[PDB]
Amino acid sequence: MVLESTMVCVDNSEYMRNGDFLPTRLQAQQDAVNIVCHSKTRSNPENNVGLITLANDCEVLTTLTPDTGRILSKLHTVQPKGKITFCTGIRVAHLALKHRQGKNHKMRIIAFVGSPVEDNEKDLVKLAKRLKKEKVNVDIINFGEEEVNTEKLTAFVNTLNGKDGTGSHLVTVPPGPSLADALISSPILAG
Amino acid sequence: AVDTAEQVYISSLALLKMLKHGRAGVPMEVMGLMLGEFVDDYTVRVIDVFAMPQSGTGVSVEAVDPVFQAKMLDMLKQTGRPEMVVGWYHSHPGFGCWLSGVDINTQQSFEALSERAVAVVVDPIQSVKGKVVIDAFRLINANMMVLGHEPRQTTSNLGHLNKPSIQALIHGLNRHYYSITINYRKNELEQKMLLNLHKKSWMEGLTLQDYSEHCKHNESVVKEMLELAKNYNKAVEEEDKMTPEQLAIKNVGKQDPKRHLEEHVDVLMTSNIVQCLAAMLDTVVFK
Amino acid sequence: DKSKLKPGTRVALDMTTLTIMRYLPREVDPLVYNMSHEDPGNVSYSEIGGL
Amino acid sequence: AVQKVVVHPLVLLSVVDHFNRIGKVGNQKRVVGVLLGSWQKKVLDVSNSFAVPFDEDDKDDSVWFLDHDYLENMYGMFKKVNARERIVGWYHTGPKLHKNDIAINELMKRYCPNSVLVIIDVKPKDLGLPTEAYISVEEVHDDGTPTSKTFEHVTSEIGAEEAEEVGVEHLLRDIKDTTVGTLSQRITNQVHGLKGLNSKLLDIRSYLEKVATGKLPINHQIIYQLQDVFNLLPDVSLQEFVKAFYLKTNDQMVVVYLASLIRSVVALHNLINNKIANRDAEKKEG
Ligand SMILES: [Zn+2]
Repeated sequence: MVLESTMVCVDNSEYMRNGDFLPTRLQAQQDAVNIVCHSKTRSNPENNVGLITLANDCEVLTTLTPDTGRILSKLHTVQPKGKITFCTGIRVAHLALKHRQGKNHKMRIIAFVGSPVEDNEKDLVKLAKRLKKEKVNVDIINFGEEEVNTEKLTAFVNTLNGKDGTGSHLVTVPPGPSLADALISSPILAG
Repeated sequence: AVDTAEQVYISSLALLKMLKHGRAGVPMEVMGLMLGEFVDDYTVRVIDVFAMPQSGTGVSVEAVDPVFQAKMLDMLKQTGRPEMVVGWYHSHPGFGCWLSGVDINTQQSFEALSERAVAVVVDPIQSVKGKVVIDAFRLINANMMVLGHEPRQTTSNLGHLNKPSIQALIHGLNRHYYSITINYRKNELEQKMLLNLHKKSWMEGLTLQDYSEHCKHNESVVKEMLELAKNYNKAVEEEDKMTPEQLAIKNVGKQDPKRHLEEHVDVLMTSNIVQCLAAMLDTVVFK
Repeated sequence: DKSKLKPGTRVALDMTTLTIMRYLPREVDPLVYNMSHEDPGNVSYSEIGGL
Repeated sequence: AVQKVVVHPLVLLSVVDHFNRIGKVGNQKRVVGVLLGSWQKKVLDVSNSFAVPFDEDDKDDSVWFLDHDYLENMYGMFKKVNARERIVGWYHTGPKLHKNDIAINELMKRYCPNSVLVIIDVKPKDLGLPTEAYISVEEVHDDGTPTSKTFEHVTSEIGAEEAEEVGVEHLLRDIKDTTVGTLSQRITNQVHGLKGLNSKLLDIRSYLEKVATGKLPINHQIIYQLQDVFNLLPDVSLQEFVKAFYLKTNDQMVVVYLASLIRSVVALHNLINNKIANRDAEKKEG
């Protein structure tokens, strides 16, 4: 079918730890990842979904595999404790997608941020023009709590779909602990 | 047609993979694949070899498990570089090299896809230094045997250089398969970095070798060297006698002085000259 | 287990290459196996008398 | 804890072939792979290897990748073809000890406890043995950091095996200065061994480059050994070390005087066995 490789970047930072969302923040984002990796598998059997983090230690928790049983086994007692480090989060997200079996796939990443970021906006726009010369489209979806009216992420997606990119979006977080299934119902319906 | 100058270029890495897999599981006939880079009508090049696991107890070539190779063919494909299977091998343990009737059938299943898959036999037992026992083969059609026609249409004086063994000539050579002359692809990227790394003595000759016992060993030889010279004070005395060609047959029971007596002199020299010199370089260098 | 092939043991060989495949226990020579336990006779000391 | 390592020439060649198949990238790539083998009787053995896909961007050089699915199934195959063979650690191509090799080791210590690395050579030129290995040790100790960890080199050599010495000595065919007599030792350790001590003397000169000008950490634990080398420097020539030296020269050369005296009479006897075949042959044959 259409050639992509869906790569989710899960959020094991230390601000996603409370119990304001109804089951858990961890389980509600997990089953959201489950129904969208069921969305990317059943529309195209070639796509595999592994998970990466953007914490202090950007670990390959589960390897990029079409199995999800390792994903389901590690996300139980996953210990989401760590200072968020998004300035290395692009480089772990981009260089992973060059380690793939096919470079003819559409480079697509989703990114979950539920913690206050301490990046430089000048450093990301150097990474944004780095991604301009690398032709990468990433739809970042905001979870949890953050600086409201998300700071430095509007200017990054704007400098992501620049130079005739014009296809990316920025799904921001509503600061109310509602059920997050309908929150992500917009990327599963259209891009 | 073929010009009997087929000249199989192989490798430097595969031969070590061939002998290690052929020696560790020796008395059962083991096998594997040949993952090389195919070239023109004349030659063929096999650079990589991966080994295939067995099936059960018993000397056989049993069958290939295409579950294993299909996952293996795309294993290193995603990591290194693409290659293509150009042949296969097995290992006669202590025989030599031929195609048995069991060996020929699994060959004939492999020549169906490509007409140039090479059957390779290695023998990791009759090999010592300058012998690596080899001579890969390939089938000939038995259809041409009924015609009485001699194949392979010799256009160069390059094929009939090696002479086949008579034990392989008992088998299907030359009625079902043929030999192929091979050489080896060596290069300085590998040649120097295995020569200068194998036997390098570190600081051994800058020692004194057990200084009370070296002069003790300098009598452990000399004492029986006296009586071995008494034999040399004996065997020369029964000459001008029965025609010393007779002194060649007759001296196979008991020991002779003359060879044994020039033996220890080499031992009592290199043990002394090396140890006396190394003592006198330590005095200068160490203060 | 090359340490276990004591001089005296009974082993199995290969036919073709003639190498050792497997150590074996002792043999029990079926004349003696058919000498050991082929009697189901069930007579007792009650049947003997007089001695 | 580990005595020494034993490296076979298979795995030595099983890196350089991989360095050639990635040598087409041109710009920069280090060969990092998985090292397979055992260790028995406290001696580290190295038998087999392969290489894992790996990339590295120069800006923010703390982002590495090991495709562990490629690490799982290929070791799953190699355990299946050889249950005796197992993991022993890892390796990298090691020109100059790149920076990721402090936590590559900590990434994959969940397979081997003493996950040893191996530094190899791709451009062979030295007067020694260009195969390096370290070990992982950590310390809550003296001065540097609350979390401190630095590699320590364990001794390294190329071990042999009976099956591979057939193939190793077959692939050379170039030069092999065998026939160990009175002059094998003269060159393997008397020409070369004195120049062996050259680069060991010259190595502490390279540390000595910091007298007032070099790098900022100064000594603390480097000079207790260097204070001892000049202290344990050997005994001077005043004692009977003079006299007991001439004692053994007057003992070792006696055996040389006897043995050389023997060699003359032996070859003199061999002259007589050649005059028995000259004068007693010309009258008979002609
Ligand atoms: Zn065979």
